[PDB]
Amino acid sequence: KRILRVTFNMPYGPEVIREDLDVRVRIMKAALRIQNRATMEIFGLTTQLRESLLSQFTAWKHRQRQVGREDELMIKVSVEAGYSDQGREQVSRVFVGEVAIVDIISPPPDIGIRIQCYTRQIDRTKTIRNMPPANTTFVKFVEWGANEMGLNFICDTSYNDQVLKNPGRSITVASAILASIQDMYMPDVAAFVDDDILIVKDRDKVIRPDEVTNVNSFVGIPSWSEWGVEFQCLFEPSIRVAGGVAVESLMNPSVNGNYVITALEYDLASRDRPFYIKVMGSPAA
Amino acid sequence: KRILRVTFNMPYGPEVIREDLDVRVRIMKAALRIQNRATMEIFGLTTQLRESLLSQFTAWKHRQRQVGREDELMIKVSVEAGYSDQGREQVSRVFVGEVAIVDIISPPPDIGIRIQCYTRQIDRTKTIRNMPPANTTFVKFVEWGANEMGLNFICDTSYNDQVLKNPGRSITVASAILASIQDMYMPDVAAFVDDDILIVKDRDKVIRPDEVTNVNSFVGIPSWSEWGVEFQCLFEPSIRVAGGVAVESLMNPSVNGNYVITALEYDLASRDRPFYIKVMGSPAA
Amino acid sequence: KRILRVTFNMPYGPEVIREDLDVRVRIMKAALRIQNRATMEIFGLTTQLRESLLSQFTAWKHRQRQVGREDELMIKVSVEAGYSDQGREQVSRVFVGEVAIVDIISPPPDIGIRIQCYTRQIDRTKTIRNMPPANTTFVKFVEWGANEMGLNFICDTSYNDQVLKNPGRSITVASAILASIQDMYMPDVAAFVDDDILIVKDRDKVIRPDEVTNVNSFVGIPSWSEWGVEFQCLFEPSIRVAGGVAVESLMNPSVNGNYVITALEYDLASRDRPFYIKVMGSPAA
Amino acid sequence: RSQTRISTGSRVQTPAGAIFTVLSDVTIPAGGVATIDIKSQEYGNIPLPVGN
Amino acid sequence: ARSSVMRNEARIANTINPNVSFGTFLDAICALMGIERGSDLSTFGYGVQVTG
Amino acid sequence: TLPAYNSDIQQALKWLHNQAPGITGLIQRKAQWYDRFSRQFWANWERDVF
Amino acid sequence: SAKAPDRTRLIAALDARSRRDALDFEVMIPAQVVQYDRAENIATIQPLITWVDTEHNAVQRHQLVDIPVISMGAGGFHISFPIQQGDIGWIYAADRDTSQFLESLSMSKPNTGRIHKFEHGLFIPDVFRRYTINSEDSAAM
Amino acid sequence: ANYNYIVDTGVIVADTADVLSDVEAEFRAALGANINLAASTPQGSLVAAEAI
Amino acid sequence: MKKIPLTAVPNQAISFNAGSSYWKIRLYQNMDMMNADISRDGVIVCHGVRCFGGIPLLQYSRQYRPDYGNFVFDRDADWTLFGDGINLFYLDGAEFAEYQALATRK
Amino acid sequence: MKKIPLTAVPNQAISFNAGSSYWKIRLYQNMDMMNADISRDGVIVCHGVRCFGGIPLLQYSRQYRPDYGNFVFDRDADWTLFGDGINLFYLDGAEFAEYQALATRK
Amino acid sequence: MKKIPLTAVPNQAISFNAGSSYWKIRLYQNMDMMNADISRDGVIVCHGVRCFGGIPLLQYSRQYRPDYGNFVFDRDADWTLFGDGINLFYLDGAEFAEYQALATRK
Amino acid sequence: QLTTAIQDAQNDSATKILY
Amino acid sequence: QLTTAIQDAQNDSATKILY
Amino acid sequence: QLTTAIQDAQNDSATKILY
Repeated sequence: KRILRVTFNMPYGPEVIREDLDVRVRIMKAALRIQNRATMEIFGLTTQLRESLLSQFTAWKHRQRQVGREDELMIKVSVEAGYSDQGREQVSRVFVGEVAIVDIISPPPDIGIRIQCYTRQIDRTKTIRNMPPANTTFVKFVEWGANEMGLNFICDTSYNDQVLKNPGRSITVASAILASIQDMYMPDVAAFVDDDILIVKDRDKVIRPDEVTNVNSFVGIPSWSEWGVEFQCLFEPSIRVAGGVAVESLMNPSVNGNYVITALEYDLASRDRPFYIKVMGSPAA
Repeated sequence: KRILRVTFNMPYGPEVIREDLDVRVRIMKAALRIQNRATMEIFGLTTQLRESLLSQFTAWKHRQRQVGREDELMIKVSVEAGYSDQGREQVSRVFVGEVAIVDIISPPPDIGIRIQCYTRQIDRTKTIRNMPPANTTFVKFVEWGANEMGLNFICDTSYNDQVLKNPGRSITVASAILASIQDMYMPDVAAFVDDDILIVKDRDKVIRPDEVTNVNSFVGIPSWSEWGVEFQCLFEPSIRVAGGVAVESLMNPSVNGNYVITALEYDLASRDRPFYIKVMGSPAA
Repeated sequence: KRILRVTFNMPYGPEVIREDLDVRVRIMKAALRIQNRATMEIFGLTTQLRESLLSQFTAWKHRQRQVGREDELMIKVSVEAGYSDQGREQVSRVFVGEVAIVDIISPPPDIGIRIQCYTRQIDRTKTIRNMPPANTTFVKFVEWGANEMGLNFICDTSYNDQVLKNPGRSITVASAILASIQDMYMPDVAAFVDDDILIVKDRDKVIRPDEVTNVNSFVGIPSWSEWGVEFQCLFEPSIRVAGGVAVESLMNPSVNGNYVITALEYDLASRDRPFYIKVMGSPAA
Repeated sequence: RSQTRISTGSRVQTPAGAIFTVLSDVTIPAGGVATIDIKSQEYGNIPLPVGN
Repeated sequence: ARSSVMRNEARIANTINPNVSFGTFLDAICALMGIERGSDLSTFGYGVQVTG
Repeated sequence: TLPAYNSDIQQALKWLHNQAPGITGLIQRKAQWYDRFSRQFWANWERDVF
Repeated sequence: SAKAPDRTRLIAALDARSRRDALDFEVMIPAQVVQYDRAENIATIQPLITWVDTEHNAVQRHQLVDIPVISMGAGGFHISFPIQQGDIGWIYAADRDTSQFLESLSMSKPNTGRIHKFEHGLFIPDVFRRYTINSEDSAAM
Repeated sequence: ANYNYIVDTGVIVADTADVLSDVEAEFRAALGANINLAASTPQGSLVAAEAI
Repeated sequence: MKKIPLTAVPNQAISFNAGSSYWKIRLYQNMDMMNADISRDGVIVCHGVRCFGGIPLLQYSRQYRPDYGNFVFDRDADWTLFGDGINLFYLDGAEFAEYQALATRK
Repeated sequence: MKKIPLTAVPNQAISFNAGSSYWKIRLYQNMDMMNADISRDGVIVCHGVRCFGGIPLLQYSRQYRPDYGNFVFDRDADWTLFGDGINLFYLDGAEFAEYQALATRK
Repeated sequence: MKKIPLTAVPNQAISFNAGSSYWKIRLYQNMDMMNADISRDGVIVCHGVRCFGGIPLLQYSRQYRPDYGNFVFDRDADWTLFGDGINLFYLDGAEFAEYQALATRK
Repeated sequence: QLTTAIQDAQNDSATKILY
Repeated sequence: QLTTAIQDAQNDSATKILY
Repeated sequence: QLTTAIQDAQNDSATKILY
């Protein structure tokens, strides 16, 4: 009994699209600069709901007009998925971001929309309000970037106490901040934004070491990869990105060990078979 | 009765490939610097027709030989499509361009070629014969580019009387002229080439205000999009690129209004179901 | 009776995977700077074989560790394909390269791996041990590049006696050598690496005038292209890259002639229908 | 002149101070401003009264 | 509707005589006597330029 | 050009209004007025132009 | 900053990617000096070419600090000018981070991965037309 | 309603589909927003008369 | 001298690029005659031009210099014989001036 | 002078970009009248404004000033006749000033 | 005041970002009481804190110092009434100081 | 999918600053 | 079909090799 | 398919020097 909700944020309020409507969310997240994506195929829309949603989702009013100083320029939508049995719920949060693309995939008799949301699509920000530090340490540049983007930060790396001269004075917008933080020191320590938290950590270290996820049931088989172990699983509302995993396989006994998560491929369909999440993991140090 | 013709231009003359042969033309046009594309799969070619066409289509005689000073270097082919009933024809023109690629997709017993043409594939032109202006206005640079390319021009923009110091003396060939005109002033005013007419205008303005196309019948449903309205229709020989459209929908009442065209996707199959044109449109100002 | 072998090279030795297991090798070689690639789908792997192979294939021990000074950093694998009837074999060599990526395509009850091998993936070389010539001719720079890469060379071109100033002092690694030899003089003379032999020749010349391959049997039809003749064939263990072909067709009588090879499309499936090689060829001079 | 002093500007006292500047401070052309400070560690400290 | 019809008919009947006509209607009265409408052009030439 | 033009005003009188007073009366009087104020007007105005 | 028929053909996204990758490729622009000291030859610099947004507004670039200033010297025979705040010139960009090279003046690694940014570069002074040449010195250095 | 079919560049005459739609809409606004303008009805007969 | 394709329908509108201009003629059957609405480059040039054989459409000099051209019917306009029997021809400036010179001495 | 598209439902909210501003009017049946809540550019201008024919919605100066426009009902508001019979029109600064000048001598 | 939601289970562990810190509270039924193990930013702060109504979980100063907050049970903890009837609330620094000042003069 | 990849490619090339 | 898009991301090659 | 081409594009951009 999968329970999947797509919650928009609109001037009227939140209009939650439940799992009764045919919905299909393909989220793909990674420990990269690039904004994590979520494609949303939603069918069964009424005329009123289509008017209330698609008309608000637009790329105008910031190009041929002005109507922009803060948020409400583009609609922010979150995704809450999970399971529910015996009356209890498991609705976690799996994506927060603003819509960028909107098309239609299925014509009548089932008018189904397909939107494309991206995390931190508010690169329509205020062109960097506070100037970046002139000479400062890496953790301090990270703190400035987090404060500029408005997100709380988790910075855990061994490169924090390294000074930089002009760390990002060429930055043009807030989104480019993450690009700069990713650009400097990129063999291991890659920074990203997971939902509302900006994470800057080494690629071989776990963000929350006490939050290891012991994994014993898999769909298919936990197989090797040129980096670590890769495996698909049924939706567990406790697996984030950059988290620690404690794979204990049966089919492949050599893949057992502790791994950190680098990528994540959510594929959630209320009215269809795919309700999986795919994990790319690398050896954890 | 759909009537679709592919008319080549070769030294012998025009050899019209009619709709009796299995022809499938996918044309994709847009208001960009990019050359609009036409992929046409033609089956039922005789040996003689294959030798008369494919042998002429080549990328040699301009790389390992000379045989070149003007046209006849590459075969220019036009596409004329439409409907016909009660004896009256509706054959308009939907593409003019030179072939670039030749292949076969379907092996025997149906030897069917697949050839790829782009508009203005004469980019290996006379390496800019007339020098670009030293200091001039945008309209006059556009006129110089149109004169160099040999195409008549439609320049309708509010940036015409803006002087440019030094407009495009880094241009190497005739094709890069369009890329340059596109490069300067590119929030809205994007220049393109439709058939043999070079259009330079603002993106929110129509080439011919008196030539709005009232649309009432669609295939599927006219849906919203990021910019404007997107919709598919049966082939109407009155819809061009960047033309004005007057969408009047039934399923979606909110998409009614006047739109300009940005992208066009012709898919014409004489002996198959797809005979539609897909229109991307944005609000018209 | 197709006979296909995938022969790895590991510390234990060569572990040949025969054609009894479901194997599917898709190779694409060409006369460019890019490394020719082979995708390998192998099913029916036992637990011990998976442990022996996938654990050896890794991208670690050279980024978060050291364990590298020479080969054995990554496993080198060759491919020997051919036919066999009446007791005689025809096993040639069709690919030699090192793995880079490993994934799983088919979940249980058939755990099937899919590895990705690239030719000359040992670019993790001694960062150019020997300095390039300061001033030198093209042939001698090619000889230096071949010596640095450790491969024997075939330099047959009309540009050999042309001097260069600083021929590749920005080169960082061994792989960039081929990119540089390709970069200079790129109207015709494109250098490439076929297996363990570095070939630098004009595009319209055959490496081997005496090794022309008379072809009379084709799968489908020998067709024209924008460059030359394109045709598919059953696996013949005598067709290399840049070799000479003597096409003698029946369906298309005017494609007959002598051609040189530019590309190659091996698709070998022991337990499936596709066992063909596709040849792109251009007119030979 | 016309300098913006840096957030968490590090300064060390002679007993290994390691003090960060709290406020985002921009100086003045006159040649003197005031900064708030916080010690790198939660420990008890007593800085020297002279600029170090 | 009838007032509009009478007004339009009165305008068209009045256009036959000048001083109450306008474009493409007084045009007709001029063309009756061959008074030519007098086309649109412009042209200069024979200029000189002092330069470097 | 050639294939007739009708334009009879009374064309808007169906078979239903065969014995009707009203609809028939209104259409007949409207036709008489449009005749007197268009066809007669243009006839005597062309006589004027002559 | 985008166009509607992008996201339809692959080459549309590809050339948009090329444009955005070449827009961040900082090489050289005119610039002005806000601070300078002749003892260390490093100057705080404000670039003189604005960024422009969608609404057609100029957002001023950020001041760049500790940019080395050229001196055109060899064998110790350098040339100096009274670099004061307000003079204009041209600022360049380094292929890699030269912050670690600046303090050492020797063979050093790039401190960070920032490639082709105006954060690290030079400033060559240039007076442009702001001078007067006597008629007696027509053909004369 | 009737616009100005006289204008200055000669008489601009529209098609009978357009004039019939105009008279239909005018009758609809005058008599009732949901009156049936069928050609067999008295109102439809009046509309057709005012369209000819 | 360019022949303009026609279609045997009562009312039609043809738009084309001829003589470095974007012409659009709407030909309609008005009672027992034909009239044409001519618009060049979007801006409308004339309304209700009664169509005759040999007689120029743009009748007034302001509508046809500098060398804008003109449209001529070979015969009196009749949409029943359009395409097969009655053709409309476009003349550029020089050819229309020569036609004027020939037709003004008859 | 722009009519606003309305729907014949009792309580609704319509938001639109008119007069270089982002207006939003929520119309609801309150007892036996219509009330309207008006919000411009996010901030809420007024709540519970009675809807009357001819009387402007934004009554006080502090709201329709400056040149922001106003909204006028042709007749007394009634959601049953919305879209057919009763319309709401938007006036910019000049049009509303002229409406005020006319309406103050009545 | 931030209401931490609870699930009617004997043993559970809730991890959340509250008050600029990464808290993790493991609540478990121990004998006839509830105990809680609280960790902040990964490191463990306290184990086996006996949970009582109104009375803060982090009891001594260095754990809720500075302005880190504290957790308060409105009633005596009981997992059978978790979510409906009993809730756990988080207070930031100033609010916990105000609560302490209120509760020290009762 | 081709279309989703194309749209993702288009996304990261849109910031406010035209040039 | 990604093959047509591949064939389209090759047209950017004029007579200038510049080289 | 296209994932193979994606993997190829990624492998192109791996060399032995970080900068």
